[PDB]
Amino acid sequence: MRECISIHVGQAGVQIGNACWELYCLEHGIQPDGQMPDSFNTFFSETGAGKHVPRAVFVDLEPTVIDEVRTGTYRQLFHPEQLITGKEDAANNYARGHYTIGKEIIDLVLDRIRKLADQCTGLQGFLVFHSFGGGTGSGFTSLLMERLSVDYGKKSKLEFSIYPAPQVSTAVVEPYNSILTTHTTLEHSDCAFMVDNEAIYDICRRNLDIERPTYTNLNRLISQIVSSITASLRFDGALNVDLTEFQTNLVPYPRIHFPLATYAPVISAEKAYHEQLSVAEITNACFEPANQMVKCDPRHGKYMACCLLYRGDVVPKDVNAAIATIKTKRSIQFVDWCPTGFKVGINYQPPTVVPGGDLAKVQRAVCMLSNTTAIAEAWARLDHKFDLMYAKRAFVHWYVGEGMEEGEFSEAREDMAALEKDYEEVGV
Amino acid sequence: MREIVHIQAGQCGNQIGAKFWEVISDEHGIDPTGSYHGDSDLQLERINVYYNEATGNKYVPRAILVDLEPGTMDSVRSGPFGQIFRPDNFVFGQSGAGNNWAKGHYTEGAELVDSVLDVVRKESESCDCLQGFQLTHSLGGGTGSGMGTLLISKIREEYPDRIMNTFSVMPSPKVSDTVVEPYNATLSVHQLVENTDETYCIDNEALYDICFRTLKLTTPTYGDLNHLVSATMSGVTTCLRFPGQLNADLRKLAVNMVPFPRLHFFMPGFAPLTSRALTVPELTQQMFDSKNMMAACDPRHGRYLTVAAIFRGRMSMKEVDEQMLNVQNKNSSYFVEWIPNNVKTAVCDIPPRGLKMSATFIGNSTAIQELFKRISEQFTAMFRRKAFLHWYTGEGMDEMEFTEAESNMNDLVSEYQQYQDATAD
Amino acid sequence: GSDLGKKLLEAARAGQDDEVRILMANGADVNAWDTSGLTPLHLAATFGHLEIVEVLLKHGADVNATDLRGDTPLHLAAEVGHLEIVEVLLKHGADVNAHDTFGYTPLHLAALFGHLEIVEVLLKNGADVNAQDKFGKTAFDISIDNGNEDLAEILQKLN
Amino acid sequence: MEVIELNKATSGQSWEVILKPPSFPSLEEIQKKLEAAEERRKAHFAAMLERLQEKDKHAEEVRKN
Ligand SMILES: Nc1nc2c(ncn2[C@@H]2O[C@H](COP(=O)(O)OP(=O)(O)OP(=O)(O)O)[C@@H](O)[C@H]2O)c(=O)[nH]1
Ligand SMILES: Nc1nc2c(ncn2[C@@H]2O[C@H](COP(=O)(O)OP(=O)(O)O)[C@@H](O)[C@H]2O)c(=O)[nH]1
Ligand SMILES: [Mg+2]
Repeated sequence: MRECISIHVGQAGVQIGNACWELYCLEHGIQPDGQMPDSFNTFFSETGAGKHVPRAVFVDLEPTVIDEVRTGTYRQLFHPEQLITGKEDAANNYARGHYTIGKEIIDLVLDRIRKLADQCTGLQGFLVFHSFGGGTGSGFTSLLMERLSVDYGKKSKLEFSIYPAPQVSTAVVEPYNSILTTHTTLEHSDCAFMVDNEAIYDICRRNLDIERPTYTNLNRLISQIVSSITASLRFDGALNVDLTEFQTNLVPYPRIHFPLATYAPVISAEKAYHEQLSVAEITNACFEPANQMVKCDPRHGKYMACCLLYRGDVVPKDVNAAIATIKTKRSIQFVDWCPTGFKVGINYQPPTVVPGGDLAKVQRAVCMLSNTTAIAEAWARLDHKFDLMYAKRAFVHWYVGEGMEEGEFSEAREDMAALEKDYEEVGV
Repeated sequence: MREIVHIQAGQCGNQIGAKFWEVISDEHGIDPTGSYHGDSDLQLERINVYYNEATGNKYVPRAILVDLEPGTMDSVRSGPFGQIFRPDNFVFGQSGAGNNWAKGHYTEGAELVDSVLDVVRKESESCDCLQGFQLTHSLGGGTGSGMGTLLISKIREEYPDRIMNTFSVMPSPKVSDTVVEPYNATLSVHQLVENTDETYCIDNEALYDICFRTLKLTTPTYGDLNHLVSATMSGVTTCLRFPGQLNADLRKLAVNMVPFPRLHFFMPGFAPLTSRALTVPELTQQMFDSKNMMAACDPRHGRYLTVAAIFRGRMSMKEVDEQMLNVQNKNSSYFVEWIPNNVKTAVCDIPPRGLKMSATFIGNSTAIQELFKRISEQFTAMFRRKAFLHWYTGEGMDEMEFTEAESNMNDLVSEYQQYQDATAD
Repeated sequence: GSDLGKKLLEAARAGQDDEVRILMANGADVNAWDTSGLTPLHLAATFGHLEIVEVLLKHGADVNATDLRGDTPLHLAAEVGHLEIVEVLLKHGADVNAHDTFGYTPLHLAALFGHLEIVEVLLKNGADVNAQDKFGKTAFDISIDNGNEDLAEILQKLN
Repeated sequence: MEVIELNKATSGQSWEVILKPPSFPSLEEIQKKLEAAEERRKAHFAAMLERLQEKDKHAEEVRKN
């Protein structure tokens, strides 16, 4: 059975969730009504009528985003109980999300999660989708993560976190919300996959030739990467078969649980018939910084763990030959206490794309998951922005007025300073 | 449902308020009978923000009309959209405030204030999820000034969890009814600093300057000045009224635009400056120009703490992004370095009436201290000679109230200077 | 008095001595009222423009002209602390005991403002010390409530 | 070059390539924290209300007659 429950919090979490479940349906042959003309039972429950229902919860503090799901293409895919909404949002304020507005819906959200957990006979844990920037994405997620650690003590919790970018962002206070949620979620998360909106924006512009990527364009690319990471949990492979394995394979130091994901190839659907990329070409592209989900320089960092997840027409001996070349021509430095080896997974189904979408259907794809000290650069970027504003106490009054102590800002920043030091200590 | 309760107080408040309703009703396709007749569903998507749904497909402004002078009732009711307003939402006195803040705040205004609050309560309680309040008034008179600020403080104690937003008309000798205007405005600013979340500073000095210097209008009427006010009011409320990912409610706007609780006085701007098609780089340059500001302050003399820019119409969104980033890169010294990415842009497909493209500017600038310095200097010239002080003390006011208002406005000026000189250490 | 009336009021407020003279000769109305009923006399009396007060009075200005609050130019010069103007208005027949809409006499206003020398000249010219404003306060009461010891001694001699 | 952990599944295959070896109920506290925040927010709003109730006493100090 080994079930996994997906939780989508706030606008970013919900919209990425929409793209993920659309792609999961196409991969598993499930129609938008849940009918299908099983390894995927880990993510989809089955009714008496033969209807395949996602083991998913969608939460937002205001109703406009979830109302679009309730009336859209997939209105019959999810049950109404799985789609929870409040009346007033968190207004880009972590304090409203966590304290004043979040406290009003937390018990109802946990009751709905419990209803899905009761349908499980071997619940592995949770996959949590949310932004760092939103008041709900930041504040409500940290409150829910705190409550899930108490109510499901032995269960694994993994995150897919939307890291803010000025090219794609809604708030000047987003660096505050990002540090606040990281501090309060750190001890409650086993593994977190950060998705830098600037990296996704760059890939859509550079590889898909989309000058102005919409949330649809960005989310279809994000869902393609998320699917590459969760495929192992949905198809019964040999690498990352359970939520616990993600921690075992990628996280040797508990606080340093932020692996860098690198995806290839990203090809435009609207481009002339090209010779398909070989295993060697897509593997080489895994060490190209332009293909990363988080902007950072891994040549400045050291590797703790490295997993390569192939999908499609991929011969194991061709992977071995590709990896041999990578250990020669490129300088991949591992920490002196880590085995230096690359863990390999192969899913033989052809990669799936949304029909009529921007992404071209490819013969072979790869997602590399690497735990590198280079990702500390993304923490430094957020911390610097936090520092600039906090030194003047700019915007802090909004948080203090919404059930938060000013001291929580200092406690959060001190934890981030300790995290930056943890990375620096491993990096030598 | 994100409802806003609109309040209009005094002669200025009701005139600019009526013009706001005529302009936004045209944009939303609402005729004076409350019937919808537009061609787009985007017009009705967020109609509930400013309008109540009435019997048989009709829409009624969520507006409360207040004045101590009874003749204001008649003028609004006779206007083109006069009939659109709910008759029980007209709260009018009979004696007037005689351009005296004390009469509006403590005498005539204090007698009418409960009647207004009953109407505010009725509108607020019917809201599915109240965002907050929007008030239109001048600071130079007696009703809008005195009674408006009394109304604000009473609403603040009854609804402390709701946003208080004002469109406050600053007096100028260029457009002046009396010499007691600096007293009325200083006494009001003191109240605004403490009791509003965000204030749009509509400066009559800037309105006069735009009319004469930009359109060469030699004898501007209040109608000529109000054309700029209504264009600005429509622009700054665009993201509240039309489907839009950015600046959805008043709280989210206040959170990102106000770094310090007292520094909530915005310098509005508008482009193109018309009368009763520009390119994206032309709109962008005009929007950041001193000549297009609705507050008589030079942006070049201060630094922007935060900026919001709303572009309206069919235009290249790529061009908007490039142009907005270009202003920040080329003119880095006019934006504080210690609030990263403090310039936010939103684009709305629907342009205002008689325009294909427009841009609305909302600046939280330290340069606004020039407007407060101007009023303070006029207040001090008058107060040192105690000229007309008996008008206020005769209503029960003490001279200490004047001294306190003066100190708090000067404290506000020094606070802006503190952040203008602050370094990103 | 149309454009001349507004121009005369502007020049008396600004203290444009020569511009007031130019406008009189051109026929500007001496008692041309403003929005609050203030004549150029009231404006010169508030702002302390002694020469303008004298030119206006020689050109037949109404020394006892009341604005809409009922204040004559004597009430205003007494409030604003212009001793020399209070002396000139008095010599030109100003009403020492004129009452505004609040019951204030010029003595009420000089006592509240704490203008010791003005109180002395008002009393010399016959200001009634027993006059009560609509709050039921005499000028002696005003000084004692303000805490003005020097002024309460100056007014006790008659009251 | 060394190939360990050769795990063969239904729709997949997995292994390692080692180039070189290493050289060498808390629920009550949640309620107490949310309680504190709520009691602090109320204390903040009650202080704003006392300051406005203070001004109301000053305005009643005018309409005496
Ligand atoms: N990739 C991606 N990022 C998104 C999306 N929507 C918003 N974001 C990002 O997420 C942040 C905004 O947070 P949200 O999740 O939208 O806010 P929220 O959690 O709903 O809270 P409220 O906005 O107050 O309702 C910014 O960094 C945005 O750039 C989306 O659909 N895709
Ligand atoms: N922009 C603008 N300013 C006005 C208008 N009417 C009055 N004012 C200004 O507002 C002040 C007078 O206040 P007002 O609201 O008319 O009187 P009240 O009813 O006693 O508050 C002066 O500074 C005028 O210049 C108007 O229609 N437009
Ligand atoms: Mg939202």
